[PDB]
Amino acid sequence: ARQWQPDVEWAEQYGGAVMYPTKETAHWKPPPWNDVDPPK
Amino acid sequence: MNPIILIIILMTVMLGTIIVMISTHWLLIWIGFEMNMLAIIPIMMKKHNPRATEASTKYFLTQSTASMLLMMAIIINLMFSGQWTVMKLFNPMASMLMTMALAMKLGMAPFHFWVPEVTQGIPLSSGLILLTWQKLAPMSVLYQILPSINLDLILTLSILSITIGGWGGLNQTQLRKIMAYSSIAHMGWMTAVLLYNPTMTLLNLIIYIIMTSTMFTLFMANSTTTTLSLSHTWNKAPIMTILVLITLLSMGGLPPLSGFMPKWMIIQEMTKNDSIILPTLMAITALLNLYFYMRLTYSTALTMFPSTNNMKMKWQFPTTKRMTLLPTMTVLSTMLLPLTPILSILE
Amino acid sequence: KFYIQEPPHGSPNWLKVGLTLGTSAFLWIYLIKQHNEDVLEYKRRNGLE
Amino acid sequence: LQYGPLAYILGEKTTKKMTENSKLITVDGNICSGKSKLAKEVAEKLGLKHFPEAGIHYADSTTGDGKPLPVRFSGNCSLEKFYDDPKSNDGNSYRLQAWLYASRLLQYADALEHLLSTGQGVVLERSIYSDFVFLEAMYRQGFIRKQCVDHYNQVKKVTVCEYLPPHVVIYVDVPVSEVQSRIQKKGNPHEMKITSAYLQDIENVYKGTFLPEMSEKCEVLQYSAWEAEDAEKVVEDIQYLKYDKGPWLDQDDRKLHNLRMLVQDKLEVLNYTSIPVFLPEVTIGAHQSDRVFQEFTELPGRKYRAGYNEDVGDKWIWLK
Amino acid sequence: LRWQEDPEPEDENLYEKNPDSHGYDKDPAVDVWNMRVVFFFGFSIVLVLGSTFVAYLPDYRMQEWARREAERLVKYREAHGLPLMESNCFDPSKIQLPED
Amino acid sequence: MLKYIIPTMMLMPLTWLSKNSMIWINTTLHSLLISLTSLLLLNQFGDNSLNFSLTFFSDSLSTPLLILTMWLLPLMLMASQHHLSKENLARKKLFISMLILLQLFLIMTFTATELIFFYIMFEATLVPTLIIITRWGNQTERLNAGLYFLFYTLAGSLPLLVALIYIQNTMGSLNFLILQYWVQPMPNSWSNTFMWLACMMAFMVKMPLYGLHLWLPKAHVEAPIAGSMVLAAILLKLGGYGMMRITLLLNPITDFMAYPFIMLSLWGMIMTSSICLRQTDLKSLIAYSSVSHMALVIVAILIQTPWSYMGATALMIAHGLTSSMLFCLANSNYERVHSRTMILARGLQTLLPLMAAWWLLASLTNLALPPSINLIGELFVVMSTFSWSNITIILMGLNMVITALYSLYMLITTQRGKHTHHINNILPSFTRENALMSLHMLPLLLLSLNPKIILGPLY
Amino acid sequence: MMTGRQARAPLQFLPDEARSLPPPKLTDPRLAYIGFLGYCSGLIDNAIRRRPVLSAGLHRQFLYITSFVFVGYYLLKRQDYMYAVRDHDMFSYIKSHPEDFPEKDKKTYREVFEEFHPVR
Ligand SMILES: CCCCCCCCCCCCCCCCCC(=O)OC[C@H](COP(=O)([O-])OC[C@H](O)COP(=O)([O-])OC[C@H](COC(=O)CCCCCCCCCCCCCCCCC)OC(=O)CCCCCCCCCCCCCCCCC)OC(=O)CCCCCCCCCCCCCCCCC
Ligand SMILES: CCCCCCCCCCCCCCCCCC(=O)OC[C@H](COP(=O)([O-])OCC[N+](C)(C)C)OC(=O)CCCCCCCCCCCCCCCCC
Ligand SMILES: CCCCCCCCCCCCCCCCCC(=O)OC[C@H](COP(=O)([O-])OCC[N+](C)(C)C)OC(=O)CCCCCCCCCCCCCCCCC
Ligand SMILES: CCCCCCCCCCCCCCCCCC(=O)OC[C@H](COP(=O)(O)OCCN)OC(=O)CCCCCCCCCCCCCCCCC
Ligand SMILES: Nc1ncnc2c1ncn2[C@@H]1O[C@H](COP(=O)(O)O)[C@@H](O)[C@H]1O
Repeated sequence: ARQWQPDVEWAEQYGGAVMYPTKETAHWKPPPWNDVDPPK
Repeated sequence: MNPIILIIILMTVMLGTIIVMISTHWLLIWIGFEMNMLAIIPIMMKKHNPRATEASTKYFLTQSTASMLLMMAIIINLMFSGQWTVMKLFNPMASMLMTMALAMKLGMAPFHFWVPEVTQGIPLSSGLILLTWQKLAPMSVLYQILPSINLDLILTLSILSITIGGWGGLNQTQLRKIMAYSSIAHMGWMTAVLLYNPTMTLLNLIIYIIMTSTMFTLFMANSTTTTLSLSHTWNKAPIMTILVLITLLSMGGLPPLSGFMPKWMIIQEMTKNDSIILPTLMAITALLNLYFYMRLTYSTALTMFPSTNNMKMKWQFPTTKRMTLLPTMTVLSTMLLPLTPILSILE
Repeated sequence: KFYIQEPPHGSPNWLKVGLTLGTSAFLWIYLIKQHNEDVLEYKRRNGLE
Repeated sequence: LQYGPLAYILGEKTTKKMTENSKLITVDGNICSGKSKLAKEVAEKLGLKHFPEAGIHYADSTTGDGKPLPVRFSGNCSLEKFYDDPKSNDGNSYRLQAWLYASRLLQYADALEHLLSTGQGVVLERSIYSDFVFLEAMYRQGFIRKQCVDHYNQVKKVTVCEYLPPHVVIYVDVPVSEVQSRIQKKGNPHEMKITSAYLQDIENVYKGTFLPEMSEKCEVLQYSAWEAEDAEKVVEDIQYLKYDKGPWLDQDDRKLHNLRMLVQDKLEVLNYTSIPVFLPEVTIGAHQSDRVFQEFTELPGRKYRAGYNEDVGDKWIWLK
Repeated sequence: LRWQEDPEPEDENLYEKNPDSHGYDKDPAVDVWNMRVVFFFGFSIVLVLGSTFVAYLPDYRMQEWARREAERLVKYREAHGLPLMESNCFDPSKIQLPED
Repeated sequence: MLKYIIPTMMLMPLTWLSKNSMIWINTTLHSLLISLTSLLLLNQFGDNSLNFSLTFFSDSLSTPLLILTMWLLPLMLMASQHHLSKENLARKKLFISMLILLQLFLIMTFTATELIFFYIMFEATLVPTLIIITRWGNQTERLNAGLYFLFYTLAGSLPLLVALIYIQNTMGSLNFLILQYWVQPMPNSWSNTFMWLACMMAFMVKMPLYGLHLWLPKAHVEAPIAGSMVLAAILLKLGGYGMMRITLLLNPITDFMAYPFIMLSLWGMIMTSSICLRQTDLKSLIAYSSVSHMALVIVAILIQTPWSYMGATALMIAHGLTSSMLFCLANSNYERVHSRTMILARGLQTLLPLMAAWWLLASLTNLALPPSINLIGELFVVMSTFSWSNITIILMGLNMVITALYSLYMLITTQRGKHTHHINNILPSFTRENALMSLHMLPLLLLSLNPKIILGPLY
Repeated sequence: MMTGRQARAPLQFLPDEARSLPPPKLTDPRLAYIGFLGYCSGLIDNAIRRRPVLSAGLHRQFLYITSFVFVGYYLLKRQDYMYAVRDHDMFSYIKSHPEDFPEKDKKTYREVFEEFHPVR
């Protein structure tokens, strides 16, 4: 009855490394938050 | 970084761009590009993480290859003309090599393969320096050699840049890669009007630098590097959602906004020269840029994505950031279209 | 007294207010002087007096 | 503003005031270790500034009038409902833990800001380096999920890497039976519902994970219950330390300048506490966030910036 | 319990807390004055004075004039033996045709 | 026209400097004053348009669209103040500002003497409309509605920009007053064929054409009520206004290039009307009726006879009032049952009798009951298309059957039959709602007394 | 286009011949719009720093307005100069090349034959 605003199911579409995940772009995890990688 | 060293390195980046802009000799153009690259590499490695080192390596390799092709074009001009004046080139081979070199330095497609990588790897401030200030020296040299630029080459580079920069940003959720494919499409727009009216090239460059500086200043003021973190801005500073709304609708080329100003004028100069198909394809292909801009406005301004609990702490703290010229650039990037005949000052 | 800490903007920075008003007054008087000089030079170069 | 790169250029080096009194000291211990006076006692011997332990309302105490805001504006959580219903459906446990981690991050930023601006050392109680032991005790007791631990580890991984450890970490050995005796003598009816296994897990993550990884990057001082009653012995052991471990020794003016430029900006400190990881304990939906944000704006002294509020008595707004 | 959320509120009735409601605002004084504003500047000003304005338009697009002028011109060319209208709009003397 | 642009602009401080309870009253009052002032545009002459300046003029085509535009704004403010009652004050002022800015763009879209200023205002009307639909819409599909609304429009209009700049470079001016006297015949060539398509497809999208109409039943049902009223009442008529301006330049190629676009309309008004026989959603039924009625305006512009233009402009004004009233009535049920399903709430003449009288009058003006200006426009289009081809009366007359068969079906499904037992929040009609219905219907009925002011530049 | 004009006198924002032109009025609506841009910048500046938008920083809003009017006055001077240069070079090129611009003999519509295309 109120206005629709996006939920977690809608908002997790924009959280991947890409927007349209294909077979090649499937192992791509999103980058780190401070963009700093472990030193390995 | 030590701030004296940061001041000296940024003044050296500026000095390299100015040495390209003011000099009448080809060796000094090349020295200015070398100084610009050499000084901007520590701006990219300001944070010392592997992504900045990777971005700096890719940027060094692309810009060094471009500067090699630039100096070969300069030496072939020296052979076929016996002189060094920065003007038209006296050989189509040197013209092709210098157009390739400047297209690599701009990151125009199909040499575009470094701009999303390098732009994602580096911070937002150095990404702003990359996408705005580094688009001034090759556009100077392109403004100076346009009697010798091959028409088919610069138009192929331009429309290929517009198409690839349109399709690239649709698959992105990272804001820096969005701004990088936006850069590719806009450099295609600038170089397509280069041989017809280079005043429109300078107009598109200035309006683009205003809008891109607005968007990076909004990203830095909100501390957002992804789409999904930009989507929390309504719960923290809701005026910033309005500013990114008006600036992203401006960057898509929508009237009555100032980002409609270059595009229209470019079409206005390409239909005079009996080219109807090419600015039509360019305008229709700019709808892809508009589509991922509209995606960012949906996630940020027009809807309200769910936030977290810890945002309640950030309600109690204001921004102490230097949002330098952000209201000025926000006004200039949105409300400048009634001042459209100001472009005559760029003649 | 309300705030538990003294804010950075509790008192107006009177040096910065003085610089702001002085700069704005200088730009207005220089603009009006420039415009009067420009209309006088137009009327001199075209004899429209 | 007050500090920036121009102040660093014009001579304000932050090791010109770094004296031997500039020691960041964090006192740790179990739930009723009796450290709560001990830290203050250290702060009345060494001449240091005591910060109390960050509750839910520490950010309320640093901003505005300093009074605690209502809990729907700060926290959206309760320690007493965690003591009553730890396995609750609304996810109060990890929501309380995430808010307390953000509050301790803010307190540690305030501590480093005082230490690097004034040169006076700060005595903290349970800093961010010791906040994870309550998370791990809650996870061993099954109060939270593994996704909550992963969210905490991501936030900690991207926030604690930019800070320094304390110079001195003081730990107080109090056994579980003595903790329970002091809880029963405390009189708090919610705090008496703490299980024995939760206290034992706090002590285990202390002695097995916290102190063996902090003994390399700072100097532990592990006391028992009776010898922590005498503050003179503890301060005498502090004053005769040989500060040689940890990354405080290789800190020049430039690194501490970069740290001070990070630390004084509180929205950059709290930048990664609200990462877009949609976890049901901490994700507040759109309409509730809009409602609580618009109710927060209507509070006195919260509608504008901290010197621009006519309803609390700010004058000369038209010249600010 | 996914995405912590305010429950969806009930449908509020303006007649319960105000049985004299006009439907404009929950404040009854604002409601009655919004009703008076809508009815006065909507019906007493736009509709009544607008219908009076459109009813007395000064010869809208000259359609009365065009009749009255026609009542002159027919009366000029009935009496002088002229036809009431020529098939040519313009004088055929002042038109050069393309030769053939 | 600067006596109308500046009051519309001054509605921005009037909505942003008001008290927190007076912002609907002040904007309604002063927009009703602007609507009363809009009648000074009726200084029209039988030979010359009312030419104010180098920038703005108003003939007898733009004048009814302007009076309808400046009249629609208080009506949108009355419709929109109920479902934005719990709204934040700042977002409430932003919504009122988008309506004010949209009115400001429309009233100098219709008066733009020069065609690229017409293009800039014509495509500037997207952004407040886009923000209204995608921000103050109700459901999930308002974002897809905004995307379809934006990208059919710009796909149609970005060739229009290139075509107008071609006319600017070839003729020398896009002044419509100069182009009445410097118009050259556009010959038969492929260059002139795609010239015609670039000049027409933008307006074919915004009318909408059948086949390109797919943006509209998404953009009408997902908009809020002020958005639905402005898309129904005005924003479809930008296409008709632009066609009636731009077909001056497109002769004589139109006489063989309008053939595919008449068929698509003459069959498409059969199809969309047929769609209205089976629509479960009431607001979608009103949307497909809007497509069905604007197909006649497309036919009437493309056959370009005088009776067709007179019927098309009368039909545009009449359909604007009627469809705006129909969306307001559908909103009056949606504010009580909170669902747009037409079979949900039935028998509503037993519960809301006066509102059922408003439903009856709006349904009669939908089915073109004489002597309403709906029937005047409908009838004159049918006359001119019988002059075009005598067989078209079949496709006309069959449509006038089906237009009745959903106008009364909507009346019988919503208002008649046995009422729904399990729905009991059916409140009596508010004075705001009955005032809104009367401010739609009473001008629509008074225009039957004097239709000559809504019959275009060639009455 | 006009790049060879401003090459004998380089980096002159306003040349000497630009003083032979009437300057923009201070009530120029273009200049009033640039001042309105300055006021909108002042409002956005008070908005993003969460000041009261109309009341706080009237000196700062006034320096925004003053700075935009001051820059925009010279920008309008250079704009009007460059369009006057465009027209001067146009007219001098038409005058110096009469063979490229023949005087057209505008025939009246009694000799001009246009094909009538009936709309029926
Ligand atoms: C410039 C000055 C002009 C002055 C004259 C006015 C000119 C026309 C203006 C509009 C007239 C109609 C307005 C009333 C209907 C709407 C309200 C309503 O529900 O009424 C029921 C209600 C009485 O019912 P109730 O028992 O109290 O309770 C209601 C029931 O619960 C529930 O109600 P119900 O079920 O009992 O009633 C439903 C029933 C349903 O009955 C029908 O639908 C059957 C009638 C229509 C079909 C058959 C006739 C077709 C046309 C032929 C007649 C016209 C041409 C004749 C000329 C010769 C041949 C060419 O409605 C009627 O009988 C209404 C009679 C009038 C119908 C007019 C045609 C509307 C049909 C759709 C369009 C048709 C083509 C356009 C016609 C345009 C005429 C100008 O009426 C009122 O309370 C009247 C209030 C005041 C109305 C003022 C109207 C004028 C306002 C203009 C203001 C500005 C100018 C100043 C002049 C002011 C004059 C006083
Ligand atoms: C315009 C485009 C936008 C559309 C929306 C507009 C919204 C803004 C609204 C502004 C105000 C309204 C504008 C339109 C005004 C229309 C009215 C108008 O001007 O009329 C002029 C016409 C003018 O008639 P006229 O043109 O023949 O008069 C000659 C002109 N004068 C007056 C100068 C000599 O008014 C009338 O016809 C009035 C006649 C008398 C009143 C009505 C009598 C009939 C009533 C019923 C009698 C019985 C019939 C059978 C009934 C059976 C039951 C149903
Ligand atoms: C809404 C969805 C469908 C959209 C359809 C839009 C209209 C369809 C046709 C558009 C054509 C492009 C604009 C034409 C402008 C004509 C200007 C002019 O005078 O041209 C003469 C000129 C002729 O050249 P000239 O006139 O300069 O030459 C000098 C004169 N002569 C000929 C004597 C030498 O035409 C052209 O140059 C090309 C015209 C055709 C263009 C073909 C490319 C575009 C193909 C169609 C694209 C349609 C939209 C695609 C997007 C769909 C959705 C994603
Ligand atoms: C045809 C040739 C035309 C030549 C025109 C030349 C005009 C001037 C130069 C314009 C070129 C682009 C300028 C911007 C380059 C980037 C500057 C930059 O990155 O500065 C760093 C700084 C970072 O901010 P901070 O938050 O402190 O950083 C945290 C740690 N990094 O700050 C920032 O990142 C904030 C942004 C500061 C600069 C933005 C404002 C200047 C450019 C916008 C247009 C201004 C209008 C006047 C000029 C118009 C033409 C561009
Ligand atoms: N991260 C945490 N999670 C749950 N409770 C905590 C946390 N940190 C501190 N506390 C509580 O804070 C109180 C500290 O005890 P005291 O020594 O009296 O300050 C005890 O009730 C602890 O359980």
